[PDB]
Amino acid sequence: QQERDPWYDWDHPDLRLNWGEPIHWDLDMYIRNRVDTSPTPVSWNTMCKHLFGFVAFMLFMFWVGEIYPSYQPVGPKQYPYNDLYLERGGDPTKEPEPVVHYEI
Amino acid sequence: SKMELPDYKQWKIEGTPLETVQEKLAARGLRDPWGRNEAWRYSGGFANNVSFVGALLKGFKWGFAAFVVAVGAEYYLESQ
Amino acid sequence: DAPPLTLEAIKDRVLYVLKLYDKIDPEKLSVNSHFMKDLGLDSLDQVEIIMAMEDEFGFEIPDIDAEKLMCPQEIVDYIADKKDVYE
Amino acid sequence: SFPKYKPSRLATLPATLDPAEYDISPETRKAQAERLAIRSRLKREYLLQYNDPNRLGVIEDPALIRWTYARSANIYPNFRPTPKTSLLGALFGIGPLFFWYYVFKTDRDKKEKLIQEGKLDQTFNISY
Amino acid sequence: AFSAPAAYLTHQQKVLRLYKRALRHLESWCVHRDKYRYFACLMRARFDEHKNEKDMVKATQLLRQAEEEFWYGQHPQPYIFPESPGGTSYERYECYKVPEWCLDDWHPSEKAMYPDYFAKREQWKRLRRESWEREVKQLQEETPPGGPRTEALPPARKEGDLPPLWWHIVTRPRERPM
Amino acid sequence: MGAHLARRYLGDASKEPDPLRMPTFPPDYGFPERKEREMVATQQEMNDAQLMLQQRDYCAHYLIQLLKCKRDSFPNFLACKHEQHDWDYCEHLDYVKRMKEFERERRLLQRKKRREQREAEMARG
Amino acid sequence: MLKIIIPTTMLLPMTWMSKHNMIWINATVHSLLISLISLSLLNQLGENSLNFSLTFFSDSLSAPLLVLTTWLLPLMLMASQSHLSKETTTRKKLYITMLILLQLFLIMTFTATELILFYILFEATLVPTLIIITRWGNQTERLNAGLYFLFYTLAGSLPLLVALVYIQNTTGSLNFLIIHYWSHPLSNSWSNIFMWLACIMAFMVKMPLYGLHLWLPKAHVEAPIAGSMVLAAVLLKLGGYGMMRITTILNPLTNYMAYPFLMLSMWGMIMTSSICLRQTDLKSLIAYSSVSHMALVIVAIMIQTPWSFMGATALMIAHGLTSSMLFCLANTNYERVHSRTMILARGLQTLLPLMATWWLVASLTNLALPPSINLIGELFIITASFSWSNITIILMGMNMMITALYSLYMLITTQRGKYTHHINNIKPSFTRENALMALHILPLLLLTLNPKMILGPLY
Amino acid sequence: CMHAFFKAMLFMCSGSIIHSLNDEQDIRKMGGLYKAMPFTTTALIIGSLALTGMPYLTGFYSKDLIIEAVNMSYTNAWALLMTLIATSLTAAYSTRIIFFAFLGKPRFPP
Amino acid sequence: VHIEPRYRQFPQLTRSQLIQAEFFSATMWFWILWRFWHDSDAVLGHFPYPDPSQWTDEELGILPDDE
Amino acid sequence: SGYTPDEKLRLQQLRELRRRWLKDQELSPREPVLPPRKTYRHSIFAVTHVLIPVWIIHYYLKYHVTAKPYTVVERKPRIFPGDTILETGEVIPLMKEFPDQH
Amino acid sequence: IMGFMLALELNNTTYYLKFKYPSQTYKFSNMLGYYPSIMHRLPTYHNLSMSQKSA
Ligand SMILES: CCCCCCCCCCCCCCCCCC(=O)OC[C@H](COP(=O)([O-])OCC(O)COP(=O)([O-])OC[C@@H](COC(=O)CCCCCCCCCCCCCCCCC)OC(=O)CCCCCCCCCCCCCCCCC)OC(=O)CCCCCCCCCCCCCCCCC
Ligand SMILES: CCCCCCCCCCCCCCCCCC(=O)OC[C@H](COP(=O)([O-])OCC[N+](C)(C)C)OC(=O)CCCCCCCCCCCCCCCCC
Ligand SMILES: CCCCCCCC/C=C\CCCCCCCC(=O)O[C@H](COC(=O)CCCCCCC/C=C/CCCCCCCC)COP(=O)(O)OCCN
Ligand SMILES: *P(=O)(O)OCC(C)(C)[C@H](O)C(=O)NCCC(=O)NCCSC(=O)CCCCCCCCCCCCC
Repeated sequence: QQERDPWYDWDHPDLRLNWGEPIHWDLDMYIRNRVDTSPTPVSWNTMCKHLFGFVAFMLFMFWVGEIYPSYQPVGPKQYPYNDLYLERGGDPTKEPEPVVHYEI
Repeated sequence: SKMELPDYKQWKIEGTPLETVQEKLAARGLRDPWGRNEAWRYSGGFANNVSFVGALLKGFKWGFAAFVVAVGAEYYLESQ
Repeated sequence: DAPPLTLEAIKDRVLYVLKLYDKIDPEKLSVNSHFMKDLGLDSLDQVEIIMAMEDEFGFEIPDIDAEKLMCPQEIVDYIADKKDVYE
Repeated sequence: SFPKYKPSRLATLPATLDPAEYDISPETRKAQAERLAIRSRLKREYLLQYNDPNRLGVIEDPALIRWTYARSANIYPNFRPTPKTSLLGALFGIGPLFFWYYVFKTDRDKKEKLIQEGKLDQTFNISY
Repeated sequence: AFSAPAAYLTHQQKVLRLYKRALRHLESWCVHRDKYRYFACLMRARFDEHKNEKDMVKATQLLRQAEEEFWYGQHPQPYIFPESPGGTSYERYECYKVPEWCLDDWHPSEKAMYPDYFAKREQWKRLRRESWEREVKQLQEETPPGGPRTEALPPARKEGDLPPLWWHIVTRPRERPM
Repeated sequence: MGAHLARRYLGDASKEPDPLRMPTFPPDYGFPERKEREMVATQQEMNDAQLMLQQRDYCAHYLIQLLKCKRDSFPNFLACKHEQHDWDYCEHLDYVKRMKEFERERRLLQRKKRREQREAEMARG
Repeated sequence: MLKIIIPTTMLLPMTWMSKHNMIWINATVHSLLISLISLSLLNQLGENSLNFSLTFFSDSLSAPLLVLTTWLLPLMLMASQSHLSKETTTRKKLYITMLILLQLFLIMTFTATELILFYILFEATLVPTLIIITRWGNQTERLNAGLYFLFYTLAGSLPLLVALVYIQNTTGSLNFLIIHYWSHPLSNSWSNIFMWLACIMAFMVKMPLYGLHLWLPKAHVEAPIAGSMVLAAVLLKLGGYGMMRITTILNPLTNYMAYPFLMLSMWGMIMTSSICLRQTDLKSLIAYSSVSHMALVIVAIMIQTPWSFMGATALMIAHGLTSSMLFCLANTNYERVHSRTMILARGLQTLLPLMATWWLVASLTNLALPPSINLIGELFIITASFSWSNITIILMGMNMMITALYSLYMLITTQRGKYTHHINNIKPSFTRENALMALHILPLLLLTLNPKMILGPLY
Repeated sequence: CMHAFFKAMLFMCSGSIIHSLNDEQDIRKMGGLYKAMPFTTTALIIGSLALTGMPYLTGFYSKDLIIEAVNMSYTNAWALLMTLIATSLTAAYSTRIIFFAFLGKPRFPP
Repeated sequence: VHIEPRYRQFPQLTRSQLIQAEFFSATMWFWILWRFWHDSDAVLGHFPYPDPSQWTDEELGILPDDE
Repeated sequence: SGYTPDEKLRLQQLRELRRRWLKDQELSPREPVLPPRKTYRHSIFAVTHVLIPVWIIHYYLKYHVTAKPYTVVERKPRIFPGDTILETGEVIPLMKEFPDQH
Repeated sequence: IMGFMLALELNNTTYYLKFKYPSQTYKFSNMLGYYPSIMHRLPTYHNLSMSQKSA
């Protein structure tokens, strides 16, 4: 019905149907609120190829950037008290392996 | 009430990009019959409009003066 | 919000556009001036006139109805009927 | 000169690009006139009923009635168990069931084996 | 929408519709008025150059090639008037359109709230009820034995008659009903 | 962003440091006497101030002072500029220490590469 | 329970001795009074049920169903008033008598304390429903619908009778308390498998289960409004109540025999929702939605966890109310235009605002909008199924998406758009219809306010 | 928070333009509004400056810090590049809106 | 206030809206200038970025290659 | 194409009828016949709409919600060095002496 | 600033009396990447077809 002519004086202007004319078997699917088969400016194959290429290229480049990450020329962040052993939930009874940070 | 249409004979394409279009079409051997109906848009208060850089700096003239006055007042208050 | 249209205003605006057309002599132009019989235009000129009216009034005239508007009075009647103007 | 438009099921060919729209025979004009005549007859009947002042109700649509009857009450009498219908019915009605049975059975067997081996994190799971 | 369609579109109608579509899409591409005027003049120059052609086969081939060119070069997002089909304001007021048959289901108190309107409504209803037989007689007299061949309705021949099948066309809801 | 990424990815990744694995060499390797970093704010003080775990670094005392300044002079939020600057400078010093660590790792790796290449040359001839 | 049973057996002579123009008034007033009386059964204990006598007992599962039935009777009476204007006095009294007998049988079925009496009453409910359908249906297919309904139910339930008498002979008693306290594990043998099959298949055919469900669209489409209201709201819950009652003696064999039925129920949810997506009939859409919800209840009962029974009970009550409301709305639209086609009448929001509001509320409750008891039950069932396995979440999610899709699709199709031009008999909504919709919808929101009353005995 | 502020203002300005031009939502028909609608033009310019991150507007205290944090992080290089390109395209479409809506000559009906 | 529609002419403006638009644009630019005068560090940085190439092996603890 | 005489005449008649219909659709000066049947505004709005809900909610919270344990839980205030604990009259001491960083 | 300058240049190029057909990149960008077309026509058609043909 989207493909049907909008300027004609239909008996059902919203459905774009006439009284008495045969009804398509899939009218429930082809209403204007649902699947549209109207012609597009670009061919369906070209649209599918472009969309697939774009998404595949983006995924590939995301994987490449994941295996080649970006960072800064700095060392690991240093935290006191065995890298905050007790603050992160370490067991008070057990003694953690000491972590010592020196000046530079 | 009862808005009156302006006189139609006042619409000329002279001093307008439409006259350049007419010159190009005359050089090509053609003519543009709808020149004036579009030429209403290039006259009156619509004749001149600002550029993009001039639009962003819409109130810089007064803002700069206010900034200068505020800086001077702040320095004077700090001194005294 | 916007002021309502009237028959006189519609006629004035369509005659304004027609007088701004360069292929029509304003002195011999009236509301009953046939575009082809007594104004000497053709199909492309009539299409351009219809498009100019569409641009002027901010709405589209379907091609099924646009091919039959051969008079300024006919254009006025069509616009008034579509816009529900009765005075 | 220009790239050609390739129609698809969901990207159907426009009426201005249809080759048959420019190769018209006198029989095609007769067919178009017959179609217009049928449409005009149906429109006249509908408009008479619609503009009848004494009518109070719904103008029954035989086309709508036929569509509803064919889609619901006319399927089984016109069904023959062809190989195509048999295979499609068997597939679409049995395959998903066995697929889901296999998936759920595998998942539950893995979970039960983990529970029996005592290597599944069941702490704080007191609502089942 | 007000005119009954024909069985087919003639060559002149096809080329005129193509010309209007090409001009509209060119205006969509050429946003500015001077540029649009220049290129519209060029387009009409092309059409006038091909205007005189006695060979209908060659004219049809030119039309087909022009349609292919238009489809390739059309604007992906052409300008559409707001009220036109596909526009941003299309069918916006269809929910406010209520008919007179709904209007006659009102309560007597509601009808008494508007006394003068319903007198004229009753006059219109009487006028409708006094013409239906003449309308149907005129329709059945002028039809061919096979039946209607087009969706065009005859006018009223007599002075006291009304054009057949006029009620809903005349009493259709206003374009801005509320 | 930087030239280190280009050096590591389009050059000798063995000579360039690995951020996720450094430091590799012992902290005392090349430092005859190295001083352990000093923490001013105590664990109890940080816990009472309710600093976020990412904010409980060696610059926590300046953050505590900034928070105390901001809370006390509430209506005048344009007050603790000195405390904000002190905290920012402490964080800047921490960052430059991290940069020093990275550079030390880089040149220690390149020195190891030079030493092993010299050893290979000696073994060959 | 006699304080509720006797007033129905007094509704019968009152209906048959009342005046010709007072039958509806008397029946409605006294049905409302009986519902108010039956509201007292909600005061359940926490450990054991209410044992009134050797024959009748009430539990936290029985009480909400009894209240639902006693509340549903007057609404059916109002709908019957709607569609039975031109019937004769004797036939109207017979219709009211059928409704009263059905309600009495349902009450006794829900409050029965033994499995054989439960079976007798649960089969006794067939006669009034069959008579109502095949006598006051409007179309030709009512006879076929009645035949399908009756024979599906009986083919399901006869092996249940054989299994029940066998169980009584083997164990000693069919009393529910005894078979719960004296329950013993069921070994994994062919005989036990077939006994399990007998009982479960009976209740699943009643439920219904996907693949055994065609009788449901056939009967619900062709039944009158009262028949559709009682079929969808209460008669579908007999299978769920029976399964929640009969599974006490089927463990641990239920842990092994539940796979085919679980897969059938989940794929049936999916398939019936997809069918709802493309239905040209409104009543068929509502019937298939009912099938999907009952399949979800089946999944909950089969997984059989304490969080699944509460969800099952809540979903049963909520679905009963929602389906009754949807059927009432569809019947109003049908009575306006005399056709069940969904796309025939449009613009009903423009033509009837209050009915558009009722449609919106009913469709929102259908798609389980929080914090409605529909969503409460569905969420409990989904959580229990997730604990059971971690792909049931995928199946439930897609089912929920399709459910929302078809609910809003039917709402938009019926209410929104441009009204049909040639349909000029859309009269304003009646006070009776508006009150019917309000009485359907308000208890749902009140149960949302107080949800612990419909969460079963495992709360 | 900042985006809520300036995005709501931008939508209000667009709605004012649409209402003033008789339900017209096309920049190809908008034009001359810099002098036609002074206050709307000022508000839309300020909103577009805040949207693109003018160094001391509402969008500066969020977008600038976000970009700085993305730069100095152990993140995906492709994600960082796409973020920078997205910022450039944000400036680009703000320029498109301003240019096609307020600058130039009128294109609306007479 | 009442504004008469214009046909093919520049619309009728108002002194109030003109002065308000100019005032708010001036306010925005004044705020930007005032903030940049006081908080130029937020845009141009505050602390110098160290050059790793200028750090000595002695302070970085790098021994001579002979060891 | 163009308007045939029949089409033109029918259009003229329909236009006449439609315009008359719209003129009838106009209303009369008397037409709506109804049945016979700011500091003050802001003050009356502020007392009810603001003052009554706040009273009700404060009463509900202070005597019903806070009558049960753990219903209202407040994150404990931040304690900084060099502070005064008001509950027990305590003094939380200062930190160490900061090494100057310039 | 780079985006500002490039957008302003490409917008100023629209005043020239030169007309060229659109590019593949322009068609991709204006058509929303073809995502609404493909993903709103294909899955919906297949689901609504299997809902009627199969179930
Ligand atoms: C599967 C691929 C997956 C790719 C994934 C990755 C995607 C990356 C995207 C990169 C950016 C794309 C830019 C927009 C492209 C679309 C343009 C468009 O449609 O314009 C129409 C639209 C106006 O349309 P209209 O007014 O309605 O009229 C349309 C015409 O009638 C008719 O219009 P037209 O068609 O004649 O005009 C379009 C024309 C003119 O537009 C442009 O040239 C746009 C790009 C400008 C130059 C950008 C690069 C130069 C500047 C940066 C240089 C390096 C700096 C390094 C250092 C940075 C830090 C200091 O462009 C072309 O013809 C080709 C452009 C190719 C762009 C590259 C990406 C797509 C390649 C696809 C393969 C096929 C290419 C050939 C075309 C198709 C086959 C024939 O243009 C605009 O509104 C402005 C567009 C330009 C905005 C530029 C903003 C800045 C961009 C980023 C600069 C760098 C920032 C910092 C990055 C980080 C540094 C660390
Ligand atoms: C002590 C007397 C002072 C002079 C008279 C003041 C007016 C008379 C009334 C007494 C006011 C007492 C001071 C209050 C704060 C005044 C403003 C101020 O100091 O701002 C500081 C700060 C501004 O300070 P600053 O940080 O900008 O200062 C910078 C200073 N330099 C630049 C020099 C470094 O502003 C605020 O804190 C903003 C306050 C916003 C208030 C919003 C409205 C609240 C409305 C409440 C409604 C409900 C009421 C009832 C509630 C209960 C339920 C019923
Ligand atoms: C290797 C990668 C596989 C990927 C699968 C992709 C999907 C393809 C599989 C499903 C496609 C449909 C196949 C089954 C449907 C039958 C096809 C059919 O209808 O053919 C009939 C004729 O029947 C046949 O030709 C049969 C050929 C295929 C038979 C396949 C083997 C049979 C499988 C037996 C098992 C059936 C039960 C399966 C489910 C059991 C439970 C899991 C006539 O076809 P027409 O439409 O009239 O002509 C169109 C010509 N193009
Ligand atoms: P009027 O009634 O005066 O009569 C004029 C017509 C044309 C009807 C003639 O009477 C006629 O039929 N003449 C002979 C037939 C003929 O002229 N055929 C060829 C004309 S079509 C043609 O030549 C079009 C080619 C140029 C236009 C192509 C359009 C492509 C541009 C698309 C651009 C879209 C985006 C910019």
